[PDB]
Amino acid sequence: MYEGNNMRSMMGTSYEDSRLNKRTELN
Amino acid sequence: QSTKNETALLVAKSAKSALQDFNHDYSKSWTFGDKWDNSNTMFETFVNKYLFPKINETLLIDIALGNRFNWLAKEQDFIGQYSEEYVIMDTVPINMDLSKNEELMLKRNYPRMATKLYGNGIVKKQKFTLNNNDTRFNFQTLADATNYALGVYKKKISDINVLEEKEMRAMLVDYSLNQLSETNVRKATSKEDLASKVFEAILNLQNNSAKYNEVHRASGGAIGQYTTVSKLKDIVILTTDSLKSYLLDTKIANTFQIAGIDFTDHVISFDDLGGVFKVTKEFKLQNQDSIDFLRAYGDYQSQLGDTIPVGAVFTYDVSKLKEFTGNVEEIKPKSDLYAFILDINSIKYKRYTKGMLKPPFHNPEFDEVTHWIHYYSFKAISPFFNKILITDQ
Amino acid sequence: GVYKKKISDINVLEEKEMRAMLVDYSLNQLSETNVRKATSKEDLASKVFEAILNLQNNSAKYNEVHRASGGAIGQYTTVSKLKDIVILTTDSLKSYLLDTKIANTFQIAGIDFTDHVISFDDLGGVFKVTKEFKLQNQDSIDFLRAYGDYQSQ
Amino acid sequence: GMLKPPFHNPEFDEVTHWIHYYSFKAISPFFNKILITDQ
Amino acid sequence: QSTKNETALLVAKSAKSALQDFNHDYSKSWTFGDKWDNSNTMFETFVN
Amino acid sequence: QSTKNETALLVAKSAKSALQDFNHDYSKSWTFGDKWDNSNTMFETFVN
Amino acid sequence: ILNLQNNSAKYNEVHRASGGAIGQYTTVSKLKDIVILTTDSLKSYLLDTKI
Repeated sequence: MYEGNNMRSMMGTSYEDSRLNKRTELN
Repeated sequence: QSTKNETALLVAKSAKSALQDFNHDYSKSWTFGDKWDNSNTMFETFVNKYLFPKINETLLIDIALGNRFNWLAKEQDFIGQYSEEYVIMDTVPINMDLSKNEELMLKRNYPRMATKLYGNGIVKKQKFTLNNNDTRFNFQTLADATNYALGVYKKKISDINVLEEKEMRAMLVDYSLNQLSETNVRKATSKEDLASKVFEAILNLQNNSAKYNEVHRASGGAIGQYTTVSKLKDIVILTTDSLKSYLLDTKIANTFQIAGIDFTDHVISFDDLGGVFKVTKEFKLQNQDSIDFLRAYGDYQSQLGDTIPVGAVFTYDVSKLKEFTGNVEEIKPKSDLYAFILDINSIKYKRYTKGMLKPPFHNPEFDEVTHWIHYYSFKAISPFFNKILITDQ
Repeated sequence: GVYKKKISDINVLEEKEMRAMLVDYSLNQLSETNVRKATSKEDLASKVFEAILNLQNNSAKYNEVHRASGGAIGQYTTVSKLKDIVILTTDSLKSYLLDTKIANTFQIAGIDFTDHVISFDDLGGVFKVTKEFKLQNQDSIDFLRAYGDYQSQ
Repeated sequence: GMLKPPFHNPEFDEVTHWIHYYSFKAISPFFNKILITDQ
Repeated sequence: QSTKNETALLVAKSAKSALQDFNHDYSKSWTFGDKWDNSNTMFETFVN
Repeated sequence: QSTKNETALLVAKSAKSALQDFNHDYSKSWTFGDKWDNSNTMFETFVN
Repeated sequence: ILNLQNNSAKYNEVHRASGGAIGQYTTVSKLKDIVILTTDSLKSYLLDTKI
């Protein structure tokens, strides 16, 4: 809830989950 | 044999190779050039017998391997680790009578809630290293090099599908052999008898019956009943190919196929069930031949002295190595007249493919980048749906 | 979900109740003029497939109008379409009736014969009372409480 | 009207909903019936 | 002292925990779950 | 069996349960809090 | 026929490719690219079955 400087470097964005782009091939 | 050929001696001269310039910290710098003759050997044309042989095409054969159970895969947020599920137990409607204690209107009636608690899945990974200087020696165009770099990546996507399909068809056989109650297990005698039992056991679903689910091995479903129905759009037979070629070869499959369900696509079959192995005794790794055998299939992380816990799976053929014999059994059905009819909603299967391209580590010493592919997959099987196993055991 | 389960077990109750009615009727109340007797399973299959076709005919032979109130003398002729004929049998026998060439030629360019054959695992999970008894034991009360019957003491 | 309005019971704060329905099951003698048994 | 409660035995069986699925290079890949009880624990509700 | 586990003894302690606060007309009012450890049992993660 | 459409490394001759002696290679095949090559005396018997 509390942000401060929330969107910091790579891990603070890695929990703010990233890029469902590649999924598995059949469906 | 032995060849005293002027060109074959030039071919077999390994001190001139490109590999000599990359397995030594000091090497040859300038090329003098070579006399190449195509006379009285292979690569010989009728005109211009002194040119180097040239490639018409190079063809990356990339087969898109598919997971047949991919349409079952829900997607979660990969948060927490315990998934649970619950139903509401049956309370049959009762007749009313107008001559009662009439303060039973004050009395309570709670629902009854059979549950079951599931653990976590596992995170799986694989990597591939692509360099930038020595793999350029064998493509002759940039387009073929980019198609190579893309075909390696799509093969790393395809073997995830192979892994998950083989993993789930190992789950569905391990379940029916070991964990499933012997109330859902019907016993056949011959192949035509088993065919008639499969075709009557499909029709034993679509019925409001509390006989075919394993709700008695849920957490709170020991007393009372729980009634399940199943449509035909979510019934799946899991059997072998030698028996799918006999179930489909009957008139009942023709009358199912005509003006109705596609019975060819509800029968999920494999060659014979199980290429996946289990660990029964917690062993360790001692030999270098077994390490190289594991390196051949891409398992790079295991070294000597690593222990393997009881219940670990392998998904390829391992049981031929000296220290795996006896410690490792196979998920294979006994007496291969075998058919396991389930409701397809019983497979509790969900993944997390959000962010499965982690950003590359460059390694600019050798200029060989590496891409990793991480994914979380949860495979389970729920007790609140109709399951029937038809074996000869 | 508790409420929709209370809606769903009404459907389970009514379906099991009506398939008990249709078996109690044929075993006890139905006249032995409508009752054909088979010997084996292929013989019974041929009798079922000729008895479907014994309907759609203007015949006074197959109704129990003789046990109506005023239909003892005279005749009453009934026809039936195939859109309102239903076979009630078991699953072990539906897996044998559908597995014949006659089911294929019914299914091709015609009625859905899979959906006219209403079948169950084996007919009857419903029980009847023959002697008017009472309830004496607490284990039977708790067994009735497990299935939601709260009012009986 | 098979949702009769609930009784609250605010002593334990546990409401109760009842579901009443009337169902008539019969079977008419004026239609073609055939029973094929081994008895 | 010890405890003969079966769900306490379930908690004590740490072999099925997720920790064993990361210390080792191979593991199980499917879970059958378990019948979780709340009775005679510190985890009871009245109803469910 | 029998388990001499620090967490399983806390789990099997039924006098601390929520059911004790609803099957008695007088009951415990304020919670002190509990030490919960996931070590050498189930529910054990590699981190935290 | 049904032994194809399966992710299996058993049915290709990748072991007689140049570098495929060790390791495995998994192939699938759709039914839109499976072809049986046989005789007419045996096609008149394969087609004459309920399958």
